[PDB]
Amino acid sequence: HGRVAMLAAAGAIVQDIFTFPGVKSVIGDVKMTSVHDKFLSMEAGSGKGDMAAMHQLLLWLGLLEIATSVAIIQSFKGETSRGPGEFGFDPLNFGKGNSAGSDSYKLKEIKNGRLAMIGIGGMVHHYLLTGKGPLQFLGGIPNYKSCVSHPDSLLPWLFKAVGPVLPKIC
Amino acid sequence: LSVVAQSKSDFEISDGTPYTLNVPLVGAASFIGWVVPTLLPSQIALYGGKGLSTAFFASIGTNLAKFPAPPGMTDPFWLLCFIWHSGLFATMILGSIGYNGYAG
Amino acid sequence: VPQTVAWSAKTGAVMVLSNILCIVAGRYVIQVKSGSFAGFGLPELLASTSLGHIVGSGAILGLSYVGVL
Amino acid sequence: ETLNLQIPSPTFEGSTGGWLRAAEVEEKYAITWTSPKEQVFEMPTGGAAIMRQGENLLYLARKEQCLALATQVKNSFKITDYKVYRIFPSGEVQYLHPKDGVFPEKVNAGRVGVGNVSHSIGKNLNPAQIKFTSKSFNG
Amino acid sequence: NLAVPFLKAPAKLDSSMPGYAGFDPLGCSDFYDVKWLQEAEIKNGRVAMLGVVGLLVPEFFHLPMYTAGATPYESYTTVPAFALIQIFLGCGAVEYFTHKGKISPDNMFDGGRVPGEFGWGKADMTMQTKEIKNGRLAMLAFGGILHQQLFTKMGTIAHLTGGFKPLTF
Amino acid sequence: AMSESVPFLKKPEALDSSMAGYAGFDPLGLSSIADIKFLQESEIKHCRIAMLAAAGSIAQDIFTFPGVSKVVGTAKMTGVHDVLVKQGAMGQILLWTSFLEVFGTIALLETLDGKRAPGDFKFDPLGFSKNAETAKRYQLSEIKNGRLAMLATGGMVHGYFITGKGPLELLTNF
Amino acid sequence: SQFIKPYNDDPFVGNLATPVSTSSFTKSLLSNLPAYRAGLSPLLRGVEIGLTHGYFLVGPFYKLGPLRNSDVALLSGFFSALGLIVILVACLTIYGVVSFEETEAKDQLQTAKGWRQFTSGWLVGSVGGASFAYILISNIPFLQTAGMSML
Ligand code: CLA
Ligand code: CLA
Ligand SMILES: CC1=C(C#C/C(C)=C/C=C/C(C)=C/C=C/C=C(C)/C=C/C=C(\C)C#CC2=C(C)C[C@@H](O)CC2(C)C)C(C)(C)C[C@H](O)C1
Ligand SMILES: CC1=C(C#C/C(C)=C/C=C/C(C)=C/C=C/C=C(C)/C=C/C=C(\C)C#CC2=C(C)C[C@@H](O)CC2(C)C)C(C)(C)C[C@H](O)C1
Ligand SMILES: CC1=C(C#C/C(C)=C/C=C/C(C)=C/C=C/C=C(C)/C=C/C=C(C)/C=C/C2=C(C)CCCC2(C)C)C(C)(C)C[C@H](O)C1
Ligand SMILES: CC1=C(C#C/C(C)=C/C=C/C(C)=C/C=C\C=C(C)\C=C\C=C(C)\C=C\C2=C(C)CCCC2(C)C)C(C)(C)C[C@H](O)C1
Ligand SMILES: CC1=CCCC(C)(C)[C@H]1/C=C/C(C)=C/C=C/C(C)=C/C=C/C=C(C)/C=C/C=C(C)/C=C/C1=C(C)CCCC1(C)C
Ligand SMILES: CC1=CCCC(C)(C)[C@H]1/C=C/C(C)=C/C=C/C(C)=C/C=C/C=C(C)/C=C/C=C(C)/C=C/C1=C(C)CCCC1(C)C
Repeated sequence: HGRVAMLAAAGAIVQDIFTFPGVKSVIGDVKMTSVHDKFLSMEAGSGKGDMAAMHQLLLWLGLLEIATSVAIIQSFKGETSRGPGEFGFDPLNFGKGNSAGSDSYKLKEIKNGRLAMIGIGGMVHHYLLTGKGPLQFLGGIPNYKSCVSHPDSLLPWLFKAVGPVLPKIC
Repeated sequence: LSVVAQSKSDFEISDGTPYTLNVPLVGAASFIGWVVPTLLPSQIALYGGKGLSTAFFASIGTNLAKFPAPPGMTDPFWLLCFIWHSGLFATMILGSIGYNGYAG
Repeated sequence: VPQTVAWSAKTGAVMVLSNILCIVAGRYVIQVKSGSFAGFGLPELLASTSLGHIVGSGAILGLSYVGVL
Repeated sequence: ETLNLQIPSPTFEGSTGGWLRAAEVEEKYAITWTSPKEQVFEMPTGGAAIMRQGENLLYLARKEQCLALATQVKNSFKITDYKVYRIFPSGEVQYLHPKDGVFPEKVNAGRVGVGNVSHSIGKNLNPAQIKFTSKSFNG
Repeated sequence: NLAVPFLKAPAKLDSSMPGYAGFDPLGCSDFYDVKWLQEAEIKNGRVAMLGVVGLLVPEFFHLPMYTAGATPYESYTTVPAFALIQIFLGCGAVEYFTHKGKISPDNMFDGGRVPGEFGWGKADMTMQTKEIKNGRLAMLAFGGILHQQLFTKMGTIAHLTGGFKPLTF
Repeated sequence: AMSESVPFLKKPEALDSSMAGYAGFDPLGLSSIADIKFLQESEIKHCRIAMLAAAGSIAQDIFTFPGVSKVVGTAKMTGVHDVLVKQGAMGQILLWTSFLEVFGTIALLETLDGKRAPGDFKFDPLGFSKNAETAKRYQLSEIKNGRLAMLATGGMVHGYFITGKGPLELLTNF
Repeated sequence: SQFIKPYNDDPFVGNLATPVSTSSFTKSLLSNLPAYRAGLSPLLRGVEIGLTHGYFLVGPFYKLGPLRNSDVALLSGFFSALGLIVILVACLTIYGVVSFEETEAKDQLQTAKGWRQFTSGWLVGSVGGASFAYILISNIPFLQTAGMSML
């Protein structure tokens, strides 16, 4: 949960800072979860189109996750001596001979991962109402004064109790 | 392929009796043995000038082109496939009997 | 209708062939009874020639059906 | 006297008619007998078995099954050498039949009569007479 | 053995036999008597060797009584079938004389006679091998020529010298 | 012990170091489902067919045999197969490959018996493997090239299914 | 060769050793099912069985229930499946009360403590599997139809 969140946090920030050549033309000006929705609209099965970004990410991540799943099963039943998260990925030496890493480093990974989980959750939720994205929301410390329009999420029922029960300032 | 024509895993058709299912040899030989006579062509509308095996293979190809849509009730796919499978099952059964039992 | 032919020496040829074929087969496969001069009797000869007229009739009719004649 | 657990069982290919979990948790019955031949008999629970020459031993779930087989061996193979036991899951083996070495249809000394009523059956007491009373209807 | 090297040696054949190449992939030699198999190979080869020339000769010279039939193979239809029956009966009668009452595998070789030998001559292994190998080639060639004449409907020599069209049916 | 390919995963027991092309890569443990010798022969047979196919696609783009163009004018890869099925060119190949596979079945039986090594038909006419030290390199190189060729063949045919031009034409004009 | 034999060498037990009953393939399936798999606590056995059963339960209620043609069909399908699961958990609970006397051991299903653990796992798993099926059907239009979205 931490590792994904860490990537997610940076990714949102980086997406605001700059985008790779040509992406802006196809997607348009959609910013965070909205880009996931837009890409899905233009991909087969999910929608009609000539794109496969979300599906390709899922296929390669899925192949990695099936292998890790076998590892999780083996560790759970005690067959393997591997500690949690120790997949051996230390290409640039940092642990000085062990990919597992020192206790100091693993503490840094765990605490940054927890912090990232909270931060990315905040960023997603802030995009849900302001529609500003991480950097723009940071610039606008007084917010709800100005709201950048955002297309509705694929799960839109959850954003229905804003107006009736909550104040609905936005 | 629970067990092939070899002493790999300790397979037991039942509680204490090991028995070599010859799934490669029986499946391959039954497939070929049934297919070569089945090639025999016939100028019948079901076959269309091909044999049963060739027409069955052609029917898979024509219905696979319309991949989501299933073959219709009057489509020749259902007759061709049922006869081909029935013959294949019969030659697999007879092949398993002959090879496993007579061993030669 | 499947096409049959009036009797000719070709029909006779098929019949003769089938009868002889079954006489030799009967010398081989009849389990209860000089390759043809041991134990060959009237019921064996009459059985192999009865199967000869069955195999021969089927062969004549089929070869007429497909065009071999 | 005690059941020799090592006696070889008659050859049998198995059946679904044999004993179930109640035999291994409540009680089982065993029968032994001597055969002069290696001959086929019918199992009370199913098909046919072959009794071995010498001593045979079976396990059945009911006492009636052991005695139905006993009746059969005596009637057809004239084997009167059969002993019927009850076996509890505690390991206790209880000899059953013939209870004192002599068949019940033959009289034996030292047998005490149980259940014998001194009058004829028409001399029993009416139900009303023994109502709200513990007294038995057999006089 | 030596012919199909990724398979075992048959171990029912040896170089003593005239045409040994170690070629028995299906293991037929184990299933049936080698003496019968050798007899069958030489006999089938002899008939096929006669057959190949039998296909070639009518195209040039044919007997006056019989009709050409438009193909050496097709001629069987044109000729009287009583002729064909006389050939069938004659071959069987010759077989009964040559094999003296032996029409079955047990009866054959009872006398100790070698399969190829019918008493015409005794030969060297070099000579015997030559006979078997020509016969083997002839059997395959007979199948090729018969189908060529059947599909083309034209003679072998005419097709070789002329169009040489691919056999099509 | 751990798999060399996937460090986190335990080493697949059915696989052994001696086997050519072994990297410890069997995450799903499919070697337990079926005999390893059967799978080893299956992998090499797929490898050899794939290698031929990939080379064929490159060669077919580079040049065509004399008179082939008249029968097939514009078809490039999978397209030539349909017209040549009616021409009987594919039919003839099928017949002869099937004929070889009949003896292949007997070879497969010998492998399962354990006398025969998987994938060995003793076809080394030029004596390349005579040294026995060049043999180990050759066995490995065959397995590796065939694995790449399977990926290559699928990659090329799928490129043709999108841009119908063949692998070399796709490289020149995308 | 003979494929049918007495059960566990005993000719007089009420069972036979048939290929369906005692083949290597059958032994592998039975031994690896959560009910019989070694190294599993009774609670984990309950969780795995519960996830499987709760997941398939949602589908028949949703597609064939009284509110199937309504736009609230999936919500009705989840609630009816959950209602069935609540009844089934009560069936498990009452069975545990009568069948097993109280003892210290808790590592086996056929113990009072173990059966209680199985019920706890089955309840959580059934709710979790029914919930997972609900999320998947709610979001993916292929599952809402029988695959009929493609035609
Ligand atoms: C459908 C195909 C077919 C048929 C008809 C036969 C028939 C036969 N096989 Mg063969 N066999 C087959 C496929 C077949 N086999 C294959 C695929 C293999 C390889 C794996 C073998 C390998 C094999 C060996 C190794 C041996 C045989 C033997 C035999 C004979 C007796 C044993 C037997 O199987 O009893 C079958 C009995 C009969 C077929 C006759 C009974 C008549 C009834 C009507 C049976 C009909 C069944 C069914 C409806 C027919 C379907 C035909 C078609 C529509 C599929 C018998 C002639 C043995 C033998 O005698 O050696 C020569 C022997 O040693 N077979
Ligand atoms: C009356 C005729 C007759 C008789 C009794 C024999 C007897 C014999 N022949 Mg000879 N043969 C004959 C005619 C005959 N032949 C003719 C006309 C030919 C064609 C030139 C041959 C070609 C021939 C060859 C090539 C071989 C024999 C062999 C044999 C021996 C074993 C097989 C057998 O018993 O014959 C059974 C056969 C017949 C009685 C007549 C066969 C005539 C041909 C083959 C027509 C076949 C029709 C068709 C293919 C059958 C289809 C069956 C089924 C589909 C219905 C035996 C000594 C074999 C051997 O080992 O010899 C020692 C052997 O290799 N024969
Ligand atoms: C492991 C390994 C490798 C590697 C690697 C990699 C790729 C490592 C990547 C690490 C990363 C990307 C870590 C990022 C963590 C993010 C955090 C802690 C921030 C959370 C956000 C917060 C608190 C916030 C907020 C906010 C709120 C909600 C409102 C928003 O409007 C705005 C705001 C931002 C103000 C390598 C290859 C180097 C080799 C090596 O041998 C081993
Ligand atoms: C027994 C013995 C002696 C003797 C004797 C006798 C009777 C000897 C007779 C021997 C004979 C008749 C031999 C015939 C061989 C034919 C062969 C090898 C095939 C050739 C054709 C090929 C390869 C081809 C082809 C073709 C194909 C398929 C397709 C076509 O489109 C093209 C083409 C034409 C090229 C005597 C009695 C003298 C004495 C001695 O004491 C014992
Ligand atoms: C891609 C996609 C989607 C998406 C998406 C995503 C990524 C959604 C993100 C969801 C997340 C990560 C929400 C975070 C919730 C964290 C909360 C409520 C507070 C936690 C910490 C607490 C309570 C601290 C407690 C405490 C503190 C103060 C310290 C003391 C102790 C302690 C008790 C620990 C959608 C849904 C938009 C759909 C759309 O189609 C596209
Ligand atoms: C495991 C692993 C990885 C990986 C990976 C992956 C996902 C590899 C994927 C490989 C795949 C999916 C290959 C697919 C197909 C091969 C084909 C279709 C050959 C087809 C022949 C055809 C279609 C002819 C068809 C036809 C003919 C001509 C006749 C007419 C009809 C027609 C149907 C057109 C990495 C990348 C992480 C690396 C890592 O180190 C290990
Ligand atoms: C009309 C007529 C008249 C009277 C009635 C009748 C008798 C019924 C009828 C006769 C009809 C007749 C006479 C019919 C005769 C028909 C004949 C002789 C057919 C020949 C077939 C030979 C083939 C298919 C060769 C196959 C070679 C292969 C598979 C490969 C071999 C290979 C191997 C083994 C090893 C090396 C590699 C190679 C070399 C490639
Ligand atoms: C196929 C086939 C072919 C051959 C013959 C055959 C074998 C008979 C036949 C098989 C047929 C059969 C019978 C196939 C049967 C297949 C079945 C019933 C599969 C059940 C799968 C259950 C799943 C994925 C549950 C997932 C729950 C999750 C992820 C938890 C989620 C939750 C938790 C608690 C965590 C928090 C979030 C939430 C969401 C709340």
